[PDB]
Amino acid sequence: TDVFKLIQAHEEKAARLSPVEEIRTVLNGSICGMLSTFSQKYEGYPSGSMVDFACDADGSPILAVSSLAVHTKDLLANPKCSLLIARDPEDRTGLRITLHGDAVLVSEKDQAAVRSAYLAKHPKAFWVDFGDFSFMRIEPKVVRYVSGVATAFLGSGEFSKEEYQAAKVDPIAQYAKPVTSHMNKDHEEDTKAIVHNITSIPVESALMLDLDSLGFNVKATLQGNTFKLRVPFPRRAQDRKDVKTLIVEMLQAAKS
Amino acid sequence: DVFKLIQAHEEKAARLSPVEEIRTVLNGSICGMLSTFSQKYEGYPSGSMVDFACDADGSPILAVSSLAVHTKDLLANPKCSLLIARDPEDRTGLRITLHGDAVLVSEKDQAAVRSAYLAKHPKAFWVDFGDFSFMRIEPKVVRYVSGVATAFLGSGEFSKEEYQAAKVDPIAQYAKPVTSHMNKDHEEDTKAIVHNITSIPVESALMLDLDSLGFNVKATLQGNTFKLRVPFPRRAQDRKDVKTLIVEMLQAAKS
Ligand code: HEM
Ligand code: HEM
Repeated sequence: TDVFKLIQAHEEKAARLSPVEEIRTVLNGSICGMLSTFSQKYEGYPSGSMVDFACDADGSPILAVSSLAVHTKDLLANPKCSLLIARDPEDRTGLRITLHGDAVLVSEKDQAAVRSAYLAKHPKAFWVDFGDFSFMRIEPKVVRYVSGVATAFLGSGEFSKEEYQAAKVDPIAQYAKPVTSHMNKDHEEDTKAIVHNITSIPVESALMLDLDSLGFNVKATLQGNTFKLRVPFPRRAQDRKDVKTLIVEMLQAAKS
Repeated sequence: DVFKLIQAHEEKAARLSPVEEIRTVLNGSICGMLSTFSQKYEGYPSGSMVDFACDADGSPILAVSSLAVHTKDLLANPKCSLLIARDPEDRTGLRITLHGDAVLVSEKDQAAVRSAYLAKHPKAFWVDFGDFSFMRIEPKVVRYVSGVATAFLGSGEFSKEEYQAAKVDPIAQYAKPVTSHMNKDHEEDTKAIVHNITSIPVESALMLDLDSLGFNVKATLQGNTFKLRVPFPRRAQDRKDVKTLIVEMLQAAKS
């Protein structure tokens, strides 16, 4: 009722990555998504499949495709495709990114950089060396996003190839998994106090979602309402240990 | 060798026919990935997440907002596909792709279609907003693939007529409550049944889904995870009969 307007005022103000930096960063941390192609076998229809991928240094998704797969034959007959990424694949209100582009076979000089980028995200994918597997790269044309579907907070927009490639991946997001886990399972009481302090909302619960150099996001519950809150750090975190120090300081501040 | 012992059991175990399995999984699914032709970016396909509900013929019903990108895609070109993953995070699971043509629902059909959708999305009050409409994807062809990166690889396709003629398994609707109550309160009962019927000593056995002929489990031995089909000694007739059959299979397991 009145808190849903208090949330809006906090969300509009809290420090966060710029839109293009957020999309570049979420894409770089994702490893799987839904590929849309033109169906080669069912002429006139599009087609979807689940694929693993890894962004190369430029942010271009790298795919390891079997010559036996339906989507591979699709891509060889028509390279124009799209890749749909969901930050939380079952969060109906999450960020959703669609990257449209053109699948191209990776050149021989690029095989080594591409193999390492892919294995960095899929360390047990020994099959990438099999003869029937090749690496393909989706060269972006446009990257579109939508977030907060079925909520008051809806954001959307698109970035050109040049805008997306020029953005830097946030160097702190890579530490997201260990920090959020250790905090959600052992210090969930600290998270709510910090959230309580900085948004003035008494939160029944608060689970850390993701993390970047400017702060972290949480899923919070009050009454029969669940919603997301941005928790900015008092200053930009410079490395992993710095993330830990900043949370301690923010906890200390709430005990005052 | 286990990976040959399990395979022999999987090849024999009673299970739904392929078309009945796909018809049943699709009818139990409520969300998926919609591929359309992009209206704004000519020549490219486009993807988005949608909620849906199958109507009685198995046709996915969508409630789409006129504000949404995929709606504008569908209004310019109704050809689309809907990708469903039975276990959305299992990379080796069954994956179903239904290709077809999205069509506006008639005024005579609004009420039946609205109820089929709300049966799967009971709190979706927004379907009554003015900018929302029901669309139905009329299937052309339904394709499936299962077991990517496993020994068990299955694939095939079904025409519209073949898919529509198949019946949804009437026992699968009870899968969620039955599997839950068994997984957290009687996982030891499940392990005895699986061991008895496959002779595999399993560290664990987790029920995944259920149908009138039996249920599937995720099982572990050593550092290996795999799926095993556990058929009933006979077809189950209703929910209580599912309970009745599981007791008997456990009783048999003591011996
Ligand atoms: C309680 C409030 C709201 C609810 C329950 C709600 C519900 C939904 C749902 C279910 C969809 C999915 C439509 C589809 O898949 O076709 C949607 C999409 C959308 N909504 Fe809302 N909505 C709410 C508030 C808002 C507000 C406040 C705005 C704008 C100020 C908005 C703008 C949009 C847009 C642009 C989309 C389309 C996104 C796309 O292209 O896929 N909504 N909403
Ligand atoms: C006789 C043995 C096998 C057969 C007949 C087979 C069959 C297939 C088929 C038909 C596909 C196409 C997927 C699609 O159409 O979307 C595929 C893809 C794939 N297979 Fe196999 N498979 C076998 C063994 C294996 C094994 C043992 C592994 C891993 C240990 C494996 C890993 C994969 C992967 C990762 C993909 C996905 C590649 C892509 O998405 O392009 N395969 N396989």
